[PDB]
Amino acid sequence: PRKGPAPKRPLVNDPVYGSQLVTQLVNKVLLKGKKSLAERIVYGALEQARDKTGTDPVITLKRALDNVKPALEVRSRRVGGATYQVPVEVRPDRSTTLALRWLVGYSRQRREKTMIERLANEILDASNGLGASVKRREDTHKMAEANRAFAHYRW
Amino acid sequence: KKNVPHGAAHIKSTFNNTIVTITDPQGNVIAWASSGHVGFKGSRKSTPFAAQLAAENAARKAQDHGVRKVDVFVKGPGSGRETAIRSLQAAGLEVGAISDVTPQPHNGVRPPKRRRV
RNA sequence: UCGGUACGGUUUGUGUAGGAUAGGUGGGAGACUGUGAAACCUCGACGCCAGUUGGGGCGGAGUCGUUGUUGAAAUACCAC
RNA sequence: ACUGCAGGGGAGACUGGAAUUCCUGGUGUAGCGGUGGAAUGCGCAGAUAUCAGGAGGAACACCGGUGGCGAAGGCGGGUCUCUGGGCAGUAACUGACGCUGAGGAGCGAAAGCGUGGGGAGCGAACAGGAUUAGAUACCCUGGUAGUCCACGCCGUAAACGGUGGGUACUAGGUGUGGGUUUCCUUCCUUGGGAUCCGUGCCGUAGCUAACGCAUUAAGUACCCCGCCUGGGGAGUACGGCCGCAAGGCUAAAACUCAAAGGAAUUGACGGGGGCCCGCACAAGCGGCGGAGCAUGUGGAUUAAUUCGAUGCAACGCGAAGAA
RNA sequence: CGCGGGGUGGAGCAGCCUGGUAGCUCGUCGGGCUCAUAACCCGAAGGUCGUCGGUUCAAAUCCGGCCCCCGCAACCA
RNA sequence: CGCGGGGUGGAGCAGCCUGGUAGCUCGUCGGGCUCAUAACCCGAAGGUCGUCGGUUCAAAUCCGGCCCCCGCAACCA
RNA sequence: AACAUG
Ligand SMILES: [Mg+2]
Ligand SMILES: [Mg+2]
Ligand SMILES: [Mg+2]
Ligand SMILES: [Mg+2]
Ligand SMILES: [Mg+2]
Ligand SMILES: [Mg+2]
Ligand SMILES: [Mg+2]
Ligand SMILES: [Mg+2]
Ligand SMILES: [Mg+2]
Ligand SMILES: [Mg+2]
Ligand SMILES: [Mg+2]
Ligand SMILES: [Mg+2]
Ligand SMILES: [Mg+2]
Ligand SMILES: [Mg+2]
Ligand SMILES: [Mg+2]
Ligand SMILES: [Mg+2]
Ligand SMILES: [Mg+2]
Ligand SMILES: [Mg+2]
Ligand SMILES: [Mg+2]
Ligand SMILES: [Mg+2]
Ligand SMILES: [Mg+2]
Ligand SMILES: [Mg+2]
Ligand SMILES: [Mg+2]
Ligand SMILES: [Mg+2]
Ligand SMILES: [Mg+2]
Ligand SMILES: [Mg+2]
Ligand SMILES: [Mg+2]
Ligand SMILES: [Mg+2]
Ligand SMILES: [Mg+2]
Ligand SMILES: [Mg+2]
Ligand SMILES: [Mg+2]
Ligand SMILES: [Mg+2]
Ligand SMILES: [Mg+2]
Repeated sequence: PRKGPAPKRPLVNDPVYGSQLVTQLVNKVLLKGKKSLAERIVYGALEQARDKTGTDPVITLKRALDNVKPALEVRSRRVGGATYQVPVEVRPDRSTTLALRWLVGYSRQRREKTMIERLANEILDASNGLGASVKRREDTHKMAEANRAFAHYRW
Repeated sequence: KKNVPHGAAHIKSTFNNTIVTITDPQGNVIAWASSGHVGFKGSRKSTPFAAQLAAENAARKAQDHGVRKVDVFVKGPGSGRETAIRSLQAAGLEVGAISDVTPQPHNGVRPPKRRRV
């Protein structure tokens, strides 16, 4: 806005898994106001995550996010008759947002049948550094680390 | 296959490019790796990041000839001029005295016409 | 001053597996210390992980492959 | 006339250092150059870079300014030689010897012309590259005349302070350039005062259509000269004069228009400036444009397809109900 | 006929002498940014390394036979 | 009249001695963008390959006939 | 870069 920053909304702790990271995942899965539907998908995929490791699922979730959080994004800027990308530093609570969007997004177009086994397989493949969500992490990094020459115009 | 302990590091820095040559105190070139030598083409050569990659590439190639300390003679109206001096330090050299040797005519030759850009 | 040629000495050699024994072939357990052993020093030689090292400086008697790989297996050591 | 004083005033000769380019040699390896972004181009046959030597040309960093000098154009590296003007003081001398000046004459930036030199860099023309609908341009890479010198021709410029010369008067304030002279003159302070000649800023009376000018007048006055008489046609034609030429000077009319102008005013606008806001962009989430149907509209058709709406701000609008 | 090299991803070319990986460049596809994939950026497809055999544990590399081009020097009555 | 080129979408050009696919550019049409038009952008459509008549299973391509267009020749008394 | 017109 013209008049400075807006207050951001607090997320209440998730009752089944006592963490605000789970309730920040259910709002990315949420479509059309189906929040009790969106929580059955997230809870159901996290129960399937411990059925393939035995480990606690939110520890697997935080290992899955740490492999897909970007550190450098590649925002665009025009100067004269040419454009380029400036590598800028991702503030941390944007990197939480931008990584939860990649896990939900790249697993909606994944090859399984239901959304529970699509979301759970993307979490397990990201907590090992294998999935397509991990692939966009280094594609975001290789794009931004190919443009260090333009890191001197940071607004 | 040489050994020269103290040398001189000449830095030319224009609005288009930067050339970082390292010589002996008699003016014999030891290594010279510039900004287009490291992979850069067009207007990316004049950026300060392209300057500090050239200053590393000439420094660590001069240390293969046993150079441990350089004197710095900079010239030219470029912004890759102080990112090069702070890249010879952070490559294993001791930079010594810094001099500006930019040529200054005493109302000498006629410059080209001004650009109606 | 830069080679070519005939011949001698010196030296070179690192997929993976794995002695670090790291070119082919031969057979080779005795060649191995006043020809003064090993440790220890480091004027150096090279570079791909540990130098295989022509450093010749220091020693006061092994610098053994049957085990446990490079087809695999020696490659200490000797002819080529 | 004498006595001083300041000065890029001018002409001639000699001469200095920096930088650019080229040449020769060394070191050196693969790029350099250029732009908004590139490409043409240069280079890999040893470029650019770098160090030493050499050749040549042109312009003179700092001083340097708002400052100085010159009738104007103009004038700044150094030294020497020849030379022009100005200011102040003394009041020694001459005794109105003054001012202006039609015609005329001389000087007169830059471009250009002739002959002869010289040519580093720059750079019309030209050539390639780019940009674009095109690009005979702007931007890039090259590049001839010319820019320099000697001697002549040209005689034009927004040659401007858009303000002809001479003279006398008419409040001051305030910087700065050159002198002269006064009280504690050293009160070191090179300070204040007076006065003469410049060159700036402000400002009174007065003037002006207004903007503005204002002791350096565009004020108040006198002398002489140049010029104007609506806008175009036109500073053109024809005639003459000058010129090697380009062209310069002198200079009309037919015809056509009822305006063309100057200053200021309010607005609107700007690919002007400052500040500021808005789902304007960004950051997000879900769409439309493709399918089938519904509804309105354009066009077409029909005997009639009733009329109205037509960029945002008409089009599931008037129509909250056409068998 | 002798000699003297060469065939490798859609095009180009290293690796070959000296045996253990098939790579680089351009073209293409896809994505990104953008007025313009002009450029710039990332990922991938595209290969019995001319074909047969042969030698070695193992051959793009080395041997031989074959097709297929390019040179040179002849031969050309 | 000789010789040798040519006729392909609305325009200008490819494709043909290499018989089995008809191509590029501008233009026309439909949609964007704009207050509107140019420029720009997306999507399409359009050709008996001059006529005829052979050859062939098959002809723009091969071979003859005509009808047009273009160029070079037409000299010695 | 960029951009004509009424
Ligand atoms: Mg003088
Ligand atoms: Mg010099
Ligand atoms: Mg020269
Ligand atoms: Mg040079
Ligand atoms: Mg002088
Ligand atoms: Mg008398
Ligand atoms: Mg007179
Ligand atoms: Mg007169
Ligand atoms: Mg004259
Ligand atoms: Mg002149
Ligand atoms: Mg001349
Ligand atoms: Mg001449
Ligand atoms: Mg041109
Ligand atoms: Mg030019
Ligand atoms: Mg001429
Ligand atoms: Mg003269
Ligand atoms: Mg003037
Ligand atoms: Mg006048
Ligand atoms: Mg007067
Ligand atoms: Mg005065
Ligand atoms: Mg005033
Ligand atoms: Mg007046
Ligand atoms: Mg008139
Ligand atoms: Mg005239
Ligand atoms: Mg006349
Ligand atoms: Mg006006
Ligand atoms: Mg405005
Ligand atoms: Mg709002
Ligand atoms: Mg947005
Ligand atoms: Mg639809
Ligand atoms: Mg109607
Ligand atoms: Mg409505
Ligand atoms: Mg259309």
